[PDB]
Amino acid sequence: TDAAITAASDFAALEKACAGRLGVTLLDTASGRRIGHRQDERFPMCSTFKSMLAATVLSQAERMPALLDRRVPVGEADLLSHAPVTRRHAGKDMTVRDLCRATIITSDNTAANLLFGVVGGPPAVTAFLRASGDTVSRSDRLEPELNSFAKGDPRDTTTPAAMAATLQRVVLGEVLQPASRQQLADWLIDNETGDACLRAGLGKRWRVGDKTGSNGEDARNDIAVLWPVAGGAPWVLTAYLQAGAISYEQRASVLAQVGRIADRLIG
Repeated sequence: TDAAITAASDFAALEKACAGRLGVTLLDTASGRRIGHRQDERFPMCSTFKSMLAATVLSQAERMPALLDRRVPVGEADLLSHAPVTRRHAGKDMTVRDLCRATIITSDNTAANLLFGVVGGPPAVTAFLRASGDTVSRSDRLEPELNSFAKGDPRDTTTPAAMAATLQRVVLGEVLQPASRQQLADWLIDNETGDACLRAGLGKRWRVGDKTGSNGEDARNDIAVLWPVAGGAPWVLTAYLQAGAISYEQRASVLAQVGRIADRLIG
């Protein structure tokens, strides 16, 4: 299986190599052209939604000058599996801004739920998405239930194409004010969880910002913005995978191969 993944020269070969269901959009932000693979099919966002939870906070803060500096309590009882930053702060509090950073760069689950409380929950994140021009991605539940996926149940799903368009509008476009979008881009550029995923297949010519996602069933995702270090137009790359027949580690290998194929498609 490892060899098949490595030998896959296109997205369909890669999906076949893992017997999975792969969704990809590679978007050229200069022309708007994109090269997809099941890009209009729904997949669970899992933690990839955290990029947009943080964007919702940033957007709200543009009209609320004290919001990012507000402190929210972290209690030992709210600690979830995978709460690496907030766990050190149990019994005290953290700023909203620091909860945003934690949830993006470590995928901290407790941080995400606290930010949902601050912003107005799944409806608020959905409203931000709709207002930005995304009528497809939708936030419905909190951690950990939002990671659940069933075909025909659109809760907490996106499509590779909708998410790619949204990353462009929000991380590179005018949905947020420049300082807000730059802060969000910086968090994505500082991500710590994606080193075995898209980043592992992308060459040094790219400065990469990304956000991973996964669930305990078969999903593993990674969405990224690629800025050319030498200057020029950025690209957006979304990758969603369901692949229950391979291991969690092999799922990352699939995402890395998505990166390798994409890097070849760009040049």
